[PDB]
Amino acid sequence: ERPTFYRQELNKTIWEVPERYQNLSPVGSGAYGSVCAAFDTKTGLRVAVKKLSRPFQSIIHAKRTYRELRLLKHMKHENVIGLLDVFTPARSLEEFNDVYLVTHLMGADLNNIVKQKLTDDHVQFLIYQILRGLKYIHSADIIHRDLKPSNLAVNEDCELKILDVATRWYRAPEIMLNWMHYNQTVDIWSVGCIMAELLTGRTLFPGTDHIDQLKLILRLVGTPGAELLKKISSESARNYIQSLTQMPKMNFANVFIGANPLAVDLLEKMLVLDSDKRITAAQALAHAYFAQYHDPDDEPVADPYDQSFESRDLLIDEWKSLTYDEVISFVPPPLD
Ligand SMILES: Nc1ccc2c(NCCc3ccccc3)nc(-c3ccccc3)nc2c1
Ligand SMILES: Nc1ccc2c(NCCc3ccccc3)nc(-c3ccccc3)nc2c1
Repeated sequence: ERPTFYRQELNKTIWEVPERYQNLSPVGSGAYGSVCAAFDTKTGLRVAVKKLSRPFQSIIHAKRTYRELRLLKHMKHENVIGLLDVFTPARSLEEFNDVYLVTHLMGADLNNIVKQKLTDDHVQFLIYQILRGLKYIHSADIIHRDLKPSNLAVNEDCELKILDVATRWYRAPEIMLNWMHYNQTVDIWSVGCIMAELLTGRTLFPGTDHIDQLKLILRLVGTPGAELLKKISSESARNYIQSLTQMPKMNFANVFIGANPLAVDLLEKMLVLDSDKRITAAQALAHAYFAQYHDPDDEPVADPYDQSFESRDLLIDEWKSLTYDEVISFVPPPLD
């Protein structure tokens, strides 16, 4: 049962979509693709339809498209963005050019509430959901790597989704230092930064560049111990650190003053410089700060995610075809 498509131009771009999606309203664009709000006549839900910009321009782009399609197809959890549909107007591989992704429409992102400073209880729920999302994603051996308020969608219900304001502000220091072997807890660092911003109303580490980013972080967290330097493989990294003016750790209680002690303690456990000691998503969920939300029965892990393709050097048409297969094999999620 192949659907019937109709065309239309919105802001310099042709959209060919299945009749099922109606009233396409442009709501944004970037170099990755553009998005319209739509009414899905099949489910009666408001959706976002994304049209990938230039999906198969180069090997880099084609391998990006396939990766985006693969991640979205895998995500099946209430606190992570998922895929209601994916389609193409093409009737065969040979004419396959365009990729459209469909997803629930979301009310606003986390800035559209940040810019205002939330009550403690809202902070609990918001950060709860992010961690609950993170546990899932991390369980699948996937790292977000770019968590920040603009990548978090929030309803008027305060229901939060992790989606696919400078990035650098929320980057774990070991990414700033260019470490190749960072773990999942780079996301926990970002959660820490986002959490601190919801409590105080202010960006914790609003650095002008990477050097400055490091200066501000170290001002709160202190210069590394014996034990941390003991574990840096990189000679220049190691000497930069020693090079710098030894900052002592701040007492977080003296920084986020007025904030909930249980909040200050989770921040302590999230914003540790040494990512080996940093609290994990699973562990953070069981922290008492989320006493009123935590439920180990209702914090599911994910199916394993096959990442073997990342190591594959293939041709554009090959990525193109693999993508084509992922388009075809999509099974829509079971309805409301
Ligand atoms: N970091 C972001 C920021 C904004 C985005 C955006 N914006 C449209 C409004 C919307 C916001 C939140 C949820 C749905 C819609 N749409 C999409 C998207 C759409 C369809 C398929 C895959 C991805 N991703 C976004 C990722
Ligand atoms: N077990 C670990 C644990 C943490 C690590 C870490 N994280 C802190 C980075 C940092 C510390 C102090 C000030 C700014 C940033 N960085 C590095 C590292 C960095 C660069 C090149 C090679 C390796 N290795 C780590 C090995």
